[PDB]
Amino acid sequence: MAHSPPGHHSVTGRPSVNGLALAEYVIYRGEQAYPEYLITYQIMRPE
Amino acid sequence: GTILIDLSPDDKEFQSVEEEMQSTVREHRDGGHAGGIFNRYNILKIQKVCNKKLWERYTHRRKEVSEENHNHANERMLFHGSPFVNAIIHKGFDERHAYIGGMFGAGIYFAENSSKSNQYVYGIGGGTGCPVHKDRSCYICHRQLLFCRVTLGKSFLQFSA
Ligand SMILES: O=c1cc(-c2ccc(O)c(O)c2)oc2ccccc12
Ligand SMILES: [Zn+2]
Repeated sequence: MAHSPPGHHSVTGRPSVNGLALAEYVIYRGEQAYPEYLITYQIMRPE
Repeated sequence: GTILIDLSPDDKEFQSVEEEMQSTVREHRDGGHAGGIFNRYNILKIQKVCNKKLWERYTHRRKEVSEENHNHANERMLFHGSPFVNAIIHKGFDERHAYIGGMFGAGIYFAENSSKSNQYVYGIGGGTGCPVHKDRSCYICHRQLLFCRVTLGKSFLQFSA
């Protein structure tokens, strides 16, 4: 696993083309996230 | 140390998590190649993940970050999709869950869009789809995502497409 940029704790991937996309984020230490919900689902076939 | 508690569909928490799931579906630029073609989900079950040790590991790091950043953790609720969600809920995130080839370097990736994490459920790029039918767009087989609490601290802003 790499290091975060000197002076920073994470990276924010800001979308700069797809206007409908929300952000993505990267952490470099596994201790910076906690799994709160497990969601079981099917994708639904559009009608 | 992990237990899973089923939420009732009548519970406001089931309803707010279902809503974040359903409301952050977007179309993807791969036309559904990686994750399938759908506009909404059939939510079959929502379970709360409880593990004391993993929680304390999270809050410890959260405080260190906060104190390096004028008392601001910059905490978010974000999706994560993977074939290893059953390992993550038991052992936590670590370098085995890192996307070595990701755009922002070797780290662990999270999404605001549920449908972005859905693309990683059967592997990078959707792998070979469901185990039973080998279908990345399977409408029969049951899938699983994590909705996670994440500490960003001082985040390096990378503009990108
Ligand atoms: O949910 C994600 C999981 C993963 C992911 C990637 C590679 C892996 O080996 C993995 O276990 C998860 O990548 C993402 C990239 C952007 C936004 C969200 C994700
Ligand atoms: Zn299937």
